[PDB]
Amino acid sequence: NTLVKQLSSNFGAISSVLNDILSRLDPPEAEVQIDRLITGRLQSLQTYVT
Amino acid sequence: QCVNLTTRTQLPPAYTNSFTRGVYYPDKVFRSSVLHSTQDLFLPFFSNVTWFHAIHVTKRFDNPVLPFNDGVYFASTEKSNIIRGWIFGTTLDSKTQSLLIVNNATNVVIKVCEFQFCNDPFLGVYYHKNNKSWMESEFRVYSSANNCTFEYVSQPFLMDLEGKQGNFKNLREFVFKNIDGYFKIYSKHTPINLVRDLPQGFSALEPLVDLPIGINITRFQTLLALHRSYLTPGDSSSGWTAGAAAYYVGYLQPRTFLLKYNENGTITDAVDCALDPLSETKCTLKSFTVEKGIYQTSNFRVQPTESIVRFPNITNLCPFGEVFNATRFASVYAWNRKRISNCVADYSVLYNSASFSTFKCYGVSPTKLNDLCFTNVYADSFVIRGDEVRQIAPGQT
Amino acid sequence: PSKRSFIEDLLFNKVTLICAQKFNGLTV
Amino acid sequence: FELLHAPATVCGPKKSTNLVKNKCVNFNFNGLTGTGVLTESNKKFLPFQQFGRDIADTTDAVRDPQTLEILDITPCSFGGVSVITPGTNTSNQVAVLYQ
Amino acid sequence: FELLHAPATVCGPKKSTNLVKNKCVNFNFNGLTGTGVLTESNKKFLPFQ
Repeated sequence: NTLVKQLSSNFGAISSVLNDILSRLDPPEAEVQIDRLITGRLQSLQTYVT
Repeated sequence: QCVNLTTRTQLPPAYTNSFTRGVYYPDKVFRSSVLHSTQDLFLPFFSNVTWFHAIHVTKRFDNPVLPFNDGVYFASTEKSNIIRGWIFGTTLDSKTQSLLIVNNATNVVIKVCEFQFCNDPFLGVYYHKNNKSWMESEFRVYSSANNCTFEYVSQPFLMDLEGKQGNFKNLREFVFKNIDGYFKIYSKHTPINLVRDLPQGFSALEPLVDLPIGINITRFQTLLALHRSYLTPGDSSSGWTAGAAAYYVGYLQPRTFLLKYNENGTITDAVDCALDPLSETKCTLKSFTVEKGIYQTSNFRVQPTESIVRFPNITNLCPFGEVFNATRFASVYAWNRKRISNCVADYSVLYNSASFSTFKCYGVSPTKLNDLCFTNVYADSFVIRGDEVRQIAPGQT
Repeated sequence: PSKRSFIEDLLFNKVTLICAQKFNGLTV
Repeated sequence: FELLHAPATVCGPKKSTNLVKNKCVNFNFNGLTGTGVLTESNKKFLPFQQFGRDIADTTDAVRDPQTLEILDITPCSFGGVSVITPGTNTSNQVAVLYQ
Repeated sequence: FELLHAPATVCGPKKSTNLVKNKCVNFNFNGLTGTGVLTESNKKFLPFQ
């Protein structure tokens, strides 16, 4: 249940849905928002396996 | 212009199959006793390509215009080097930068000019009786040259270019690619001895010479040669002989192959990574020897087929006459609130009536406004001094 | 009807979202 | 303007297509896109409510703003690939096994 | 002097120095810039790599 709640957190962004950011920000400018969602999930996955 | 060849019978081409062909060196790094795989254009194994026949020994001579894509695997089995040169370009009418690489019997003329290509360009040699030698006499490639950007002359050599009877003896495989303007050439010779089909042996293409140019190749055409012996009058209607010649046309695909390097550093084996379920195991484990056991690969995801669009029907329109381009707005301290709702609002129709100066959308792209719906749109019309433009911004104070 | 005894059936009742978690990568 | 805070009533210049069921095609309701199978519904929904979240915080049922019909959302991405081979020394055949 | 988007083929000569080994210094052999001791080898490479 901990990994499920990680999909709703923004981790310092504006949206937690990958289908929502692409429909509002251009690719050359949305790279700063997608990286925050990928980095925020790598810590939860690394901690879960640990 | 050139002459119009008559009595040309059209025959439906066949479809052959490649057997472990289209493997070259993706990088210039020497490897030995180590498996490596990168991302480069190669030819998939067991692929169906179009085989064009031009056997005349009849009356078969066709040279269509094929478009240049990502990697062109060209291979032909000539009985005595029948295929001469090739042409490259877009419109082929002395308008852009056309690439003319012709392989003659004395020098390989490689010039990058603006040649005027005719209708059906071809080559024609004559065979005399006193001296008995195949010399070039009918040159129908271009009419004149105007501007040029690159010129290269190869080393002088000795070649007769025979055109008598026999079977296939030589095999020259060329890989025409154009990545970021660089035109790479991969030539390799392989002695063969057959009459048709294609050898199923493994070969490795070696690079010839790289031309650091910057042209746009769109379409290409393979030029052949004709044989004018003493038995034929030599006319360009019925006294021409194309000879037993055939060329293969193959397009490279962005695939990944597992290159194998022995103690000498030569590629002698290649296994695909996305073709057969058995071939995906050796590429995943990075080992040609697979033991007994269960292994996991990728996942099974079903791709969608259609895409429906669902939006409520609105038969209204937002009044853009009183909001944009009016005659007088409110002040900076007493701004008027405009309620824009229950209407269709579009940003593209705001350029035919007025011209905007600084049109910037913060937090959302201007081209992504129609995809996402709007909720509670409020317009704040106010006229301020030009010195306050740099201050009104979500990030400036 | 099963290949278990009465003691094994009593201990099974003492120790007591299926497809929703599998839609993210949680494969059991 | 706000983003995703009230029933759709403004939006922009966008048309509409037909509705297909029992298919895993891409949908687009209230601007929010997604991918899933749209079938029948048997739950209860209030007239002033549009979206809906479960325990995983995912839109499982969105109301059609065109016909006011509740359609469930279920993606078909549910499977796996697993190849089992006895070995290259014996034969040259495998066994495609799905998860 | 006019520069466009095409790859320029007219640059300029580069001053080449000498070759010294038996030391752990820095060297640059066409693109690759490594720092190590240059020793003799018995294997050969390819005439295009």
